[PDB]
Amino acid sequence: EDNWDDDNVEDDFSNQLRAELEKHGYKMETS
Amino acid sequence: DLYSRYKKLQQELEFLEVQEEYIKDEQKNLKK
Amino acid sequence: LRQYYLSKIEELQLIVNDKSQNLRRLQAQRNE
Amino acid sequence: ATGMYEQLKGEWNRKSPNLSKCGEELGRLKLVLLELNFLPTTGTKLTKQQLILARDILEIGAQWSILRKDIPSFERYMAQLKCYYFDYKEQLPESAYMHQLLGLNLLFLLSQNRVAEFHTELERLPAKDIQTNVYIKHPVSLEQYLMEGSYNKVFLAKGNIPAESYTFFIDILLDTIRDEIAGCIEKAYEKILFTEATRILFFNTPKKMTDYAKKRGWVLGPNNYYSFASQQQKPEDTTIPSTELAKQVIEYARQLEMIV
Amino acid sequence: PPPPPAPQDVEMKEEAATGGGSTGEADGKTAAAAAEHSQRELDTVTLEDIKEHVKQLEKAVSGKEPRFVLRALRMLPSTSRRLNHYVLYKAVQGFFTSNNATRDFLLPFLEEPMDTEADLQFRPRTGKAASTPLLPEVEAYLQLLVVIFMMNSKRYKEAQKISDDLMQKISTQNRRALDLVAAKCYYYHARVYEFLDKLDVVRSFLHARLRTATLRHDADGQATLLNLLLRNYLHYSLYDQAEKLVSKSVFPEQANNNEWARYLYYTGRIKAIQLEYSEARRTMTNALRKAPQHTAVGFKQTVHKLLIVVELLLGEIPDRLQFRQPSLKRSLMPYFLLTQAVRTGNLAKFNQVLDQFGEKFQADGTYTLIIRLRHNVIKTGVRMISLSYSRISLADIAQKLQLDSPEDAEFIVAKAIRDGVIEASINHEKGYVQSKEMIDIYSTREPQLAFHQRISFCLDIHNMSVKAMRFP
Amino acid sequence: ITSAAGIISLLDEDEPQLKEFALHKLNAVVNDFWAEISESVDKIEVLYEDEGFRSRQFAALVASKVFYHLGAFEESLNYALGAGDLFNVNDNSEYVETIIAKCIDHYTKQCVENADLPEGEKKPIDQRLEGIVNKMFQRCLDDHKYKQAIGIALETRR
Repeated sequence: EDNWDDDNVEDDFSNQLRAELEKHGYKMETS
Repeated sequence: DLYSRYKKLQQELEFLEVQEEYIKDEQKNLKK
Repeated sequence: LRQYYLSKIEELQLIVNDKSQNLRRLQAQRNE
Repeated sequence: ATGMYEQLKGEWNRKSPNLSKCGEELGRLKLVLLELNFLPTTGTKLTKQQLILARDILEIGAQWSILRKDIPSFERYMAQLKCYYFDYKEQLPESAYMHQLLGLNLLFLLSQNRVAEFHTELERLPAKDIQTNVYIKHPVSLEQYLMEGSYNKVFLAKGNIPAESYTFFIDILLDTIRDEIAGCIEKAYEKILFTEATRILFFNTPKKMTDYAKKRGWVLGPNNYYSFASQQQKPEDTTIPSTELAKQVIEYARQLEMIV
Repeated sequence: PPPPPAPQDVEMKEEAATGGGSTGEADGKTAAAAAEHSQRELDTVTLEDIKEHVKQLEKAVSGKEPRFVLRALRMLPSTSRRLNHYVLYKAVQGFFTSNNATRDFLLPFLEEPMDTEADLQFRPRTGKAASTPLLPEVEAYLQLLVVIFMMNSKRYKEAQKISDDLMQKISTQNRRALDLVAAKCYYYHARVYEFLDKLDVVRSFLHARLRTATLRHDADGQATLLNLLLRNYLHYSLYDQAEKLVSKSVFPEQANNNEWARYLYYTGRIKAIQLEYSEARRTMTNALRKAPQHTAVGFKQTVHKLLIVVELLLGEIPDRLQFRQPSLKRSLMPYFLLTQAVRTGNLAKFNQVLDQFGEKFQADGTYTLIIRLRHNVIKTGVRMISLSYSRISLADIAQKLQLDSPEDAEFIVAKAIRDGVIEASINHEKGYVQSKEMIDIYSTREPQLAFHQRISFCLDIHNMSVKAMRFP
Repeated sequence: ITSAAGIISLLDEDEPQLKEFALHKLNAVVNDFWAEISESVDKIEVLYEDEGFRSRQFAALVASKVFYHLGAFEESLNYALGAGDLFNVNDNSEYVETIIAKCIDHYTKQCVENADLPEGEKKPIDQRLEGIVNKMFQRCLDDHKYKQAIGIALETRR
């Protein structure tokens, strides 16, 4: 299984990205 | 003797079919 | 010419051998 | 070198499309085909160099044939050129007059709506064609552009050909591209207007306006493109193979019931 | 002294029993087209390649050759005298000296089962005797100043097939083994003709033996001759692929489930090189799963390296290394590096990957991926969009595929429908590309068509199984 | 070995002197390929169709060359005496070896179908076929073994 079995995703950018969007312009001025 | 070799081979070929036809009748009726 | 008359009985002998091999299975089933 | 062996080229120096030399060109063809051999071409390297010379003058004959607007004779002659360019004993030196004319053969293969013969044809040069073949970059990259949306750039590159013109396959390429576009979209779209297919298929309003106004269905010209709609009805019954189904199911019982 | 004698026993007894039982089966029954000892030849695909390679210079195998090439066997007393001579021709190795038949005593030994008043009624013993000189010679893998000796022994084997064509061919069907012999010899022989130039004489006699069959007999020989033709036809694959597809050679049928796999592989590459990808993928997947008996046998490393190449040419994206093996994970590393780029849209990184490992891609025999692959660099993306959005607009696809011009962004759609990637239709009143759904797969007579083939094949398996049965 | 269609294009170039070129190189294109002419069968049929072709008989040979592998037997069955000529002239060859057995079995089955209906027309023996049958009957008589000829004449029931 090594460390992640198989598949997954290698975008290397999705790390609480919704929280970054909420931080992006203060959630787009809280839309 | 090659003519006798041909016709005896042709004889047994069409005669092996009557054995293979008669047995399939007998094996079918022996179930009943 | 003559070797045609050989090869024809070669094919007929192959058919005869195959059918004689096939018949013994049915003979065994009939015997059982 | 049996009897002919003429002086380089008979008539090539001044303007090429003349019918005077062709018959003796035909005679030269006779004087290459009954001499020693032409198909196996095993030994006698002087006859192989004579075959190279006949290949070059047959390339000029292909030039002459397309200059007199002759497709079947030209495709026969090129086919023989492709037959001659490979030998059973590959020893023949490469003449320099193929690196602007083999791409014309590739352009003809593209323009005869043949893509399978294109890709199975692309095995002659293993890795040569990338560095050299600068005029021949256009027929091989035209396949790359065809599988892209560079169609407007294709019509802009219709006149950017570097070395020599040989404009005939470029116009046949134009004809086949417009034919493939016109016959390729008639069932996914529904309607077209004056602006919805002029710059999309034809040009930016070209003289061929009337030519596309009389080509096929969906005629255009009075401020909108109307007439000759194309759709489907799709009728069905689907219970017609039921008798066929009966055959199938009886056969099943057939396999279940003959004694093994 | 411990290494000699046990090979001297097992590698005397396996082929003594094989020759005796093969002759006894081929003469006692006339129905020995597929004998038991046929599987023994299957063992010879795997035995002698790891059994012995050189003649075992510690007096073990060099004495096997002059005994097994001294065969007279006129009748039962001559065969019994051969059984008596077996003890001396056995002990001559372990006691005094095995004779040095050092890579040369194969040519005058053709007449050795003709010397000392020999009669040849069993042709397969001569076929196995002509198969034996490749055991210390072409199975030693030297290919150094020695080629002419295997070519001479192969001409002697061809003379044995002429003997099978002219001298007492009265329904022996020995070619059904000999063609298998003409498998194995003409494998490494092919390697010999791989070392030198084009095998034109081999082409001519391969065609001649290909049409020598069928009308004479047809069982697992014509398939082997077809494949041995087609591999080096595909070596200089210039225009002969049209010949191979118009070669009516779908005949093969039974091929012990191994030769049929590589035949499917070969015709899959032929059909893959000619832009027909959807038909190529199914036969590639069929050939991959046909004989996966052992892991990474070389064939798997190549069919797996062609498979998702043609699948990425189609557009579907699988990951490559999902069968991590001793020779799959590290052998498909630039393969995985290339298949990571198609999911993304970066062309510069893909070009850097191709330029970094173009030598290995040329080593794989896959020169012409790139000449089409850039088309799929847009095409896969739009199919993903056509999988994600049921009704996409005309302007959003410009920034969803970074295709710059909106007319350029809306032109790949005008090809992907026509060859067939997505059911969707476009209308020029809204500029909206929209697809439908299929529900009628179970509602119509779609499952019955597949079910009839499945039922027919499954029920016919029972008939073929019962047709070979009890032999009291 | 890739001439194929390119040489057949010159082989059917429309000129009578090129038809002389065709009959010159037509015996020179005798090869074991009956593929790559399978896409050009009608082309060689043109060389059989021309009554103004002087070497039509030799064209019969290449017209029998295209079908000797692509599974077909009935075309070479037809092209034995109606086209025929110099193919059946040849004495010993493996190329004609299956052809003569095919013609012998065709002749004996046609003789069976003719002799089984003695009254009226019985689809009689065609004028152009039997020419090879009596030829190799006399060849069998010339082979010094006068023991198989009675058997061959017994199988073909006449």
